[PDB]
Amino acid sequence: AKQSLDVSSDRRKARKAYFTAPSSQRRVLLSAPLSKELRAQYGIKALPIRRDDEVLVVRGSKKGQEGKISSVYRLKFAVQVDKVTKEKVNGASVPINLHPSKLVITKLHLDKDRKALIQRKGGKL
Amino acid sequence: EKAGHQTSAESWGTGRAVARIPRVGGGGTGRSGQGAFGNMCRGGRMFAPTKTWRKWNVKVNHNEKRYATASAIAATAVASLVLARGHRVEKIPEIPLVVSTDLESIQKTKEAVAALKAVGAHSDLLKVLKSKKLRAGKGKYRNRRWTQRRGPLVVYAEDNGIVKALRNVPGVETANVASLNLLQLAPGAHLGRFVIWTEAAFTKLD
Amino acid sequence: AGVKAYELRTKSKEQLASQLVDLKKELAELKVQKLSRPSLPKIKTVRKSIACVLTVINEQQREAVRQLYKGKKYQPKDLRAKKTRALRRALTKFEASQVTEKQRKKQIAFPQRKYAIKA
Amino acid sequence: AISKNLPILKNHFRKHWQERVKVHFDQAGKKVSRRNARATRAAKIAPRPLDLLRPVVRAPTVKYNRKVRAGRGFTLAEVKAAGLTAAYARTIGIAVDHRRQNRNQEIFDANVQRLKEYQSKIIVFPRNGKAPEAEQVLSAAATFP
RNA sequence: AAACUUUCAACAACGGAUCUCUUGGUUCUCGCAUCGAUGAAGAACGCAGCGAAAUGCGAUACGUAAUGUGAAUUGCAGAAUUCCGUGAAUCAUCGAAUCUUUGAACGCACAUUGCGCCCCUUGGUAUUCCAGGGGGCAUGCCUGUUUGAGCGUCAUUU
RNA sequence: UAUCUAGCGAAACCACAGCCAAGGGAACGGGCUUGGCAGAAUCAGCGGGGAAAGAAGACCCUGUUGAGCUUGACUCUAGUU
RNA sequence: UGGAGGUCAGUGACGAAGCCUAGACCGUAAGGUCGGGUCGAACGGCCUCUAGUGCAGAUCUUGGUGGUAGUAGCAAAUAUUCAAAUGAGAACUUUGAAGACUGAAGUGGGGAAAGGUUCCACGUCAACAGCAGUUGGACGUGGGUUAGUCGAUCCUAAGAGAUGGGGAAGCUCCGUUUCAAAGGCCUGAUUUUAUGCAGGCCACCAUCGAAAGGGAAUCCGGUUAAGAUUCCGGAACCUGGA
RNA sequence: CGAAUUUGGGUAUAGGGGCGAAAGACUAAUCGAACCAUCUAGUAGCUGGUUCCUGCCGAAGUUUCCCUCAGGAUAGCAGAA
RNA sequence: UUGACCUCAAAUCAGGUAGGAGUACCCGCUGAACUUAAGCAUAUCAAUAAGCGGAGGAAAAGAAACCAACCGGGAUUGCCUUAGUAACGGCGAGUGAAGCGGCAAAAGCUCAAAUUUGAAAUCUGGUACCUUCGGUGCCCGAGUUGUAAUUUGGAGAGGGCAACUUUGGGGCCGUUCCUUGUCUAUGUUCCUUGGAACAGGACGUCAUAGAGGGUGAGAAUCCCGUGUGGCGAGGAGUGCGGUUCUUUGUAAAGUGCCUUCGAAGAGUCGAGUUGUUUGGGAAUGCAGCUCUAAGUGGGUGGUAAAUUCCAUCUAAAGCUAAAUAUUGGCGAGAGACCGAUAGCGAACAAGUACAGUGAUGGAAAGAUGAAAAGAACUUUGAAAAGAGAGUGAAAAAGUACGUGAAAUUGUUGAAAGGGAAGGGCAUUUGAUCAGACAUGGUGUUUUGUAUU
Repeated sequence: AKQSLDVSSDRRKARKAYFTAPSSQRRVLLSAPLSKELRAQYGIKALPIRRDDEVLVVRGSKKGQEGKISSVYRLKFAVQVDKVTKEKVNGASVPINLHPSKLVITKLHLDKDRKALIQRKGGKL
Repeated sequence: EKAGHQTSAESWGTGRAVARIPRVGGGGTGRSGQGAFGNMCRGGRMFAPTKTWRKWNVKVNHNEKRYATASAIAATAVASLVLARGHRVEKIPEIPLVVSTDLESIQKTKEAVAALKAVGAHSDLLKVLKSKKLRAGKGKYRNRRWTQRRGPLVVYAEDNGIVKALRNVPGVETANVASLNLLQLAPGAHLGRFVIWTEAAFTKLD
Repeated sequence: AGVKAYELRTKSKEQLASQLVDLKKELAELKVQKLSRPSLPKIKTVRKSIACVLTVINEQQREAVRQLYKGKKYQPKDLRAKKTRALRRALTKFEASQVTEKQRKKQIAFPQRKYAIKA
Repeated sequence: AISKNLPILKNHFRKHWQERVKVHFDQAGKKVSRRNARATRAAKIAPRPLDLLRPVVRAPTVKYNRKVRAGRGFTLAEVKAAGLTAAYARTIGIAVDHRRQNRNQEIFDANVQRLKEYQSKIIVFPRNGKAPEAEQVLSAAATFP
């Protein structure tokens, strides 16, 4: 279905670009359209992704668990969220990795550069 | 061309209780004194190395091509060969299935799937959808990760959105009557492709 | 945090030189403290601060000379266009486009006429 | 070395022939690149016919005496006979041969008539006009077979 | 009868085969034309809060400036509502700079971190000595500029 | 020193192996045939045998395989005349 | 057997592939199927296509492992012993007591070449020290090499080697003073002045090449975990400089 | 065992070249021509090896020629169609 | 005495250029042998490897001193063909082009030698200015032993005779275009398995998107991305309707007829000889040496040489894009390729480690797990470690980490054994195991009566 000669469907080249990604390919676009609480209510859709968003884990063993992103571990290809941690055997509590694609954003962390994309898109909220 | 020959290995000769195969010189590495250059040698050159001037394309007589094409079109209208190919035409009212040339001008993919269900050919779709499986072997990481069956071949006289409307339809192939590849008419040298003709494509055959 | 170049570009030579000396004093002091304590990352941005001050100082000095030689040929080679040795030695646009008077009168008289075949 | 009843062969492969082996893998690639080059070239000269009007010519040898083919350029005798100048013709796509001669009337007339057929069927834009694009044809050879 | 070779619906070793994986290679094709005396390629020595290597960099040293994006980096730390902003970042760009010792390598020399000469400064109450800071000093050529040379020659005879 | 002990701990070699006599066999057998016989596990020695090990015999011959050296061998050649 | 086209809308995390199994069945056989165990992500049947497609050997290659075998052996350089301490642990480490040896062309005290941190201190014993180890040239972490006088530097030696020039297609070769237009310091001048301008002598011809050759000049006492003719305290000398 | 002595460092001579009080000695465990890479997977009538099953058929060591005699060609013998 | 000119010099004089690197392709020079010839010397390998000099994105070649012999083509290059052919070869082994034809691409030209002589009309540099890839002053110069204008063989120049065309550099809308940005579709709904749903099933949506990848297992719809289009930033671009920037002054070139002329490259061509090379054979090219021209001349016309013609071109001077080459660089897209003893030597801190004085030689080494959750805690031990415990879906995943073969080894246990063992047929003994009267006389007397 791909058409242009500038796009490669090579699995080797694709995983090479994935693992050696700069911010142009450092995941998706890391900014990406949100979940249904914001999408379905308004229609004026999109806003970029940041750290201090709130999220709901919709998949996995920690499914249906809420929290704030403690850190966006770009190197590890995961996001860390507080209150979802592993209790170690010695009582220490280490943060458990979790992939954003298995998440929905429930509450954003807004700033000017987000509201610029609203003007750029044409949103009204 | 230089694989297995990028070394200055030399035979020790007889008298040293070892095979007369060439061995790397020098010392202090582990590679030193090891066999080289041989198809039996670890790190050596393979026997009769593969070459690019191997014959890749093979010429077929033009007339034989059109003979095999006509045989493949003729086998399209044979119901027994089309079932034997496994082309799910039990719900097709007749074969050769010929549709009015409105389908030649269909625009959206929704009405390409709608047309297939209407002419009864969508059972071939569910075949291709459910026949997707991982390819067994190392072809998976040569960009051949999945395999599936073939669907119907929609043949049209004019392109008025027919190719675009059917492009994302799995297994379905479209073709202009002018070309009519044998590679699609007899996939895997097996006769009896399920072809859906538009009316104008059908009459162009004469 | 660290000084900003856009700030320093508003400061004069004496302000920047004074800003450099006490930064070198701060770095020298920090290197003494580097021995007593295991880690002190503050030394990094002080080196960055020292580098920032030197960057702008060189920029005004290089800009000062730039319009000193402005409008006349033979600027310093360090001021000239670096692009590439072969590009630098290539004929100029004016020199490569020069033609003889003989060629000029032929190009004027018979240029490549635009036409088309109809039928 | 030599054995039973076979034709005696001469396979010249005693040099390091394997270094100078060319497989034309880019047959398809070269053809695509050539069509692109023809496409872009025609655009740059957008009204012009992508070829120069070539002349008619009898093939040299006694083998090809019977055949007539497309030559290099029109003789200065032919161009003067039409009513043009070599400097002008080279600007309106009529290729001109200075080395060629005319020693034969039928080639002379067939080339002159080829010239009048060209003039009557082409329109030269004035240098200070409005450029009324006139449905360019990509082959002057196909235009005057 | 034990102790002392074989087989195990048997476990344990030794060892790293097999299987499955692949940010690598190989081959094909397509497009482009750009190293260096404005000092290249290459080498040496250094540079990070905590580096040996590897990547990057040059005493402004894992980097400065300009630009874009717009909250990281992440092994541990450490400036933090640095975060609704001339603004994070081992981020992308990248045009402006820095660019040690060298190397065609250029004051002479070089197994020396050797030895000079010229200019302007500062200091030792010094054109000459020493030290410090900053500038410089290669060949072969080319074009032009001055200064000449040669009874090579012309005017021109104190 | 060997020996015995505590620790440490190789290598050569090895188709499989390991008692004879005669026979016949590639004409000198550990094995095959016919006889003699034959009882675990072993230690120190030992030099009969294993046609023992060590090396694709260096002698000899063959190869249309060399090389060093020599000459009125064949073909040339620096130099010199 | 690897891969390819087609098909079985095939098998599969409710367990694919692989592996083990004196369990079964089938085939004369190559092999195929299946039970049981192990296992974790892919893989088969059939019609065809294709090849880097089948091993017991090649003194085959790479890797791994045996018997030999707890065997050969660990025997040159006279030689160790007692006690204590430190340590789970002492034939081997420290301390004391003995006994011995090198016996001043030393088993002593320094250096050259080479090494490169082995120096020294503190912890420390997995590996290495063919027994051992608490010890170590081992391991980990640090400290340490202080010059006007000691050397290099300077000088030339056999000899290397630019320029001038001549060969050489050319990388380059010869050549080292050759058939070259190859040279400082005093009140010259000494106020657009430092060469705007008559102030002498030449007959120099590169440069590199000695840490043992030639050379300007330093000694004593003290000092350190390790440096000292260098640090310190006294006492000198040489060179340059108004 | 006071010298044709022994010896350190510097220097010179480099492979058909050097050096040799001469042994074909020595020239980095290499010398009757060093070492390194490449030509080069050099050629070999010679030695060794050459990987699944079953079924059917089934030999030759002889002729002639060849610097032929451990090899070829040829005819014969064999298979297949 | 004082100024030149010629030649030569000098200056850390004013401003520049060359050198090295890489070198796949390209232009030259230099140059082997192994090998083949069943020996070997010519030959072949090979006008190759190695060596040296010099470039660009292409290079070289190139607008005929060509090919031809025809009813003539018409720069060069490359492909197909000519052709394993003509030809060369111990005429052995072997080697071996070109013309024509088809096509790709096609583009042309310009110096020397001429009669500016009513005007060196020409050019560098220095200073000055300006709207700085340059223009205009002015000045020193260079240059008449010749720098401009004009002509280049296809022509041209002088002179006499007509009612014929053009006065713009980079912009900006824009346009193969170069580097780039941004926006643009649809389930994570419900049950089963599982640690994880990305698997199975039910129900959907979009599709010009059912490429590819990632995410705790096989995901169009979780995301991108993909597909279509949209909106923006900067740049070598006169190709065009216009240009904020004149609307150029007594000039530029083209054509017809007629007269006179019409230069056209020298130690070069050409000849001998030598060597080498070529398919070129009484000599294909090139080079050394010797000889050395000419102007209806010269070259060529593939057998050497007189004589007569004929056909063609015009040397000894020069530029030129494209088609063509490309195992290097940069940037991309792929494959019936390999899959860690394979594929490059290197999938990894690989030209690293290590060896050698040096030239140079040159490895091995990929996988816990979804996540480190990397084993807290208790007891034995000096300790390493053990035994528990704990984490994990699995410690039959514990970093000496996926699976974990074989050799070899400790060896459930069984068995055998008087100088090997192993094997074949046969039975015995031991151990171990597959296959069988389960529903079919009654169309059915019991038996959880359509389960017989």
